[PDB]
Amino acid sequence: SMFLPPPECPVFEPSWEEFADPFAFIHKIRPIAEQTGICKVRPPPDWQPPFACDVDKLHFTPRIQRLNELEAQTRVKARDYTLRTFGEMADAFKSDYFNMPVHMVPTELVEKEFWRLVSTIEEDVTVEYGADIASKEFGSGFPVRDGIKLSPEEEEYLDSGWNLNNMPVMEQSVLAHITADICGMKLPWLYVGMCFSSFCWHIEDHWSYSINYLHWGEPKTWYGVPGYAAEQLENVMKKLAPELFVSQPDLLHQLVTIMNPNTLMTHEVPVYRTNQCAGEFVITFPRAYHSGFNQGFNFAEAVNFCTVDWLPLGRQCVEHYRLLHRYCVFSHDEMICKMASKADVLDVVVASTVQKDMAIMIEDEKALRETVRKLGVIDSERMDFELLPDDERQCVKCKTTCFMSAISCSCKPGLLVCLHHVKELCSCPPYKYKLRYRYTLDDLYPMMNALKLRAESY
Ligand SMILES: O=c1[nH]cnc2c(-n3cc(CCN4CCC(c5cccc(Cl)c5)CC4)cn3)nccc12
Ligand SMILES: O=c1[nH]cnc2c(-n3cc(CCN4CCC(c5cccc(Cl)c5)CC4)cn3)nccc12
Ligand SMILES: [Mn+2]
Ligand SMILES: [Mn+2]
Ligand SMILES: [Mn+2]
Ligand SMILES: [Zn+2]
Ligand SMILES: [Zn+2]
Repeated sequence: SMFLPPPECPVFEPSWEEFADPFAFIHKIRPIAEQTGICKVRPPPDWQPPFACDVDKLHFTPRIQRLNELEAQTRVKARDYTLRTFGEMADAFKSDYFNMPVHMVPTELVEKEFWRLVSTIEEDVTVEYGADIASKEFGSGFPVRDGIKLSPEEEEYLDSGWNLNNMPVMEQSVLAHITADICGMKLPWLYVGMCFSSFCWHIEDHWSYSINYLHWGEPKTWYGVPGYAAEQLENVMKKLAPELFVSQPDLLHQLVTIMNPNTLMTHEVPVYRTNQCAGEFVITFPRAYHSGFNQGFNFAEAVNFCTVDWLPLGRQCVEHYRLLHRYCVFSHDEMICKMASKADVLDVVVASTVQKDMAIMIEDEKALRETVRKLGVIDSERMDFELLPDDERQCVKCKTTCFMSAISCSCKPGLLVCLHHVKELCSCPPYKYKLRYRYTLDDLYPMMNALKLRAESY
């Protein structure tokens, strides 16, 4: 067995003034951190949120994990455990595996042992992970307002930007304005780990950022790849594991896997590592691949978020989903138009950035409408796309969530195609088709002008 650890990722130690605004600090570290994919943030010494819970009243059913490299795994995904009974099982496993007290096992050893065990055929080691536990039922690790009584120690951490319940609903997040209950992007998720439990190589939905906090326990080991090397990583994984790249029926059937970072390093892909300890944050940047495993019994909380910097990458992602025939979590254009309709109450920096993305959207929509008119589609009718459930407004060909416009025919009731796939609906001549649209070009230009007036306000 031979493992050459990847170089360390950047570690930041902000002052109270720097820490005060999470969004201003993330923008400042961005030129360094986006070159490594992941980064670590150590909060000021005196920032210590209170973690308190009853281990007997907290229940969950965990996922069973087979530890095999390049073996296909489902992204979404056995008995019931309390936080106490899971902890007893987790501690007994680690101490019996090494024949040592749980806290005396070196981190370098657990790391090299993890990579040996995933590559050995004759080893059939299985573990359990309390993964993707919803904060709605289980409750957040951070303080939340309840009508229970909270203590002054919990009061100071209720309104903090670093309390992961607040981060998505702040005015600097663009996901905050989305009316639809997406669930898996504005709400925090909880992770109860044990030795060797792991997360496979992946990127976030819509190429969003992520922020992870380790509340307590043994460290979490991470591997990260910068956003610029994403397609380079994917090509390496297509040659060595082609079975993972096949077309899937929906979002629930996403195929992911465990792969040694030294294999990526050999193929000239940049990889960085970190050991995240209790009380530390890890931030993942847009389109940054990441994977990892737990050193022992621990408790973590995580959430996705989108800044103004992300907006052009978000549009590029939806275009990439269309080429791959992959489902969207939400409509990017619907989010843009929702913010434009609330221009008078938006943050000035936000209004300025939304205005620039909207200008691109309008020019692309104008070109697409001219092309479908030249194909012989003459009839048209306005349609309120936001009222339809998502599974009722997807392109038959590319599976994109339609908002701005779509094509329908009376011969196929309920079916739709996006303006890129007009020839994929039916065998009828295009004069039988109808163009369904949310807004005319005349409705769109004053919406963008409202954003300009708000952005020019000083
Ligand atoms: O398309 C590209 N876009 C951007 N960069 C490209 C690139 N290079 C990137 C670098 C930076 C390497 N450097 C290594 C150390 C690291 C660091 C670690 C830990 C702490 C700190 Cl403070 C910093 C910070 C990134 C050098 N070249 N090579 C090829 C292609 C691209
Ligand atoms: O320590 C880690 N442990 C585990 N995972 C990590 C991870 N990521 C995990 C995800 C997936 C998040 N998932 C999205 C879908 C959502 C859902 C909604 C509605 C129905 C269902 Cl069934 C599921 C449930 C949460 C993305 N990253 N990134 C980093 C670290 C870790
Ligand atoms: Mn094995
Ligand atoms: Mn992730
Ligand atoms: Mn468009
Ligand atoms: Zn389409
Ligand atoms: Zn038809």
